[PDB]
Parts: sequence; structure tokens; C-alpha cells
Amino acid sequence: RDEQEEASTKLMQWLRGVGDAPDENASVSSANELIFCQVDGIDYAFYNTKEKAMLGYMRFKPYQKRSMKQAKVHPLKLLVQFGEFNVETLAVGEEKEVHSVLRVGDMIEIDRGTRYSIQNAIDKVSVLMCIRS
Amino acid sequence: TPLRDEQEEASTKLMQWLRGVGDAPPSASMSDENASVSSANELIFCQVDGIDYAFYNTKEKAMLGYMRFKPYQKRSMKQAKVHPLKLLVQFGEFNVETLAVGEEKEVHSVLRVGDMIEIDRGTRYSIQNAIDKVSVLMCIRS
Repeated sequence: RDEQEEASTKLMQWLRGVGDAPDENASVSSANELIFCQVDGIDYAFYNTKEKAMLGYMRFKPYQKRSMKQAKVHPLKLLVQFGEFNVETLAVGEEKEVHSVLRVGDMIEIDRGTRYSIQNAIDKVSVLMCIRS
Repeated sequence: TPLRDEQEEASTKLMQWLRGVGDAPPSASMSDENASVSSANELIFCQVDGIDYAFYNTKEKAMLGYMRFKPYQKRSMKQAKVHPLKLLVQFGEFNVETLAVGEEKEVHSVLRVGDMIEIDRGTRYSIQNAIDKVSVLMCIRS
């Protein structure tokens, strides 16, 4: 690997929990700034943004479930950073859930009011990017 | 280079496709029949002013995507006239110049992979690939 492939591998291994972590501009949030904390069993790390917690990562242990939540004050996008996820959604007005399988690079848009739950689909650590608008 | 598992192979295929060095597209899924899903398999790059862009076919259509930069390529100055954005480096290295409303000084920032910069509404910003390889950034607008 060259230097940039090396850097991308180090970043991914940090997000996966298997590596060590990798200017005074307030607008910049460096990957070195991402500190994971566990909430309800799931590991979260968010960039420093003007409005807190608008862009971050969720790290899931093998086959780990995140119980149903509801998108509220911002529309939500979930984008697979590594691994594979099952996502179950129930939009307002509908009675039948939708099931989605997402591999790396795939995303799903969760509208306001939609109820959604997430499960790591594989027997390895998976990582989801969470984008609030 | 440790022998990749299946998920590492998928991640590498995706990144090679974003870099334009790989002709195999990211893998598809039957979930791409779902209205709310935008799969990486659906992405297609279009060139504007020499820069390759590909956006997820989300409902608002121009809010989450990728910019692919040729070696040392520059994207000329733009004003974030309507939507603020976040630039998040997916591969490579970028130099970003910003001039924010109410300020006099242009500010220079260097971003490596996983680094992000927030571009406020009204800020004038330019981007140059800092290295002699294709670099890729994710563009997130709000």
C-alpha cells in the first residue's frame, strides 16, 4: 500500500475498534478528534460541528441490535461505512414495515416521524455513518 | 497487505470504484427496490468543469454525493449560496480555501482522510487535490 491507502486503512481500523487513532480552524474537525462513547451498548463518535451531533459514526458489535427509535427534529440519513446492516422502518400512515439490507456505501433516508431499528447483519464489527440535516 | 475478508473486499471495491481505478461497480442488493434506499451500485459519475461528481439519488437529489479529483486538480471558487455543506475526505488529501461572510482573511486548511470541514451559508470556498493521485471527498449539504 502507498501512504494514502495506509492512512485510509488506519482510519477504518480505528472506526472498527481494532486500531489506534490517527490547525485551529473551528470549521475543521479532524479524524483525530473522534472519541467513541458507549450509549445503550452502542459505540458513538461525532465530529465537532456547530450544532452538536449532526455527523458521526455508530459502531456495532457482531449481530448487535439497536432498538426502535423515531426521527424527530432533523431528517436522518444512514450510510454504511463498513460491513452490512438490516434496517426496519415504519413510516407515518403506513401499517407494513419495510426491510432494507445495506452493504458498504449504501444509504437509507429516514423521514421525520419514521420509526426505525437497526441490526448488524454480520458476525463482525460494522460501522454506520449517521447524517442529520 | 493482509489478505482481505469479504467485507474488506467489498470496501476496497467501493473505494476503487470511487477513485475511478476500478471498473467493477459496488455490489447491488434487492433492497434497491425500496423507495428510501440509495445504493452505491446506482451511483454514476458525470464530469462538470473537469471534476467528476456522483450524487445519491435521494428524494432531494443533490444533498449527499462524491467529488472525484484528478491529480492536483482544482475546483474553482464557489459561494455556498443556498445550502451549507460539509466536506469529508474519503481518500487522499485536499487543500481548502475559505472566506466567510463578515471576514476579511482567506483561511487555508489541509484535510486528510476522515477529516471534515463545515462550510457555512455564504462562504466562498475553493478545493485543490493536494497529491499526485486521484482524491475523493464526500459532499454533504444541509
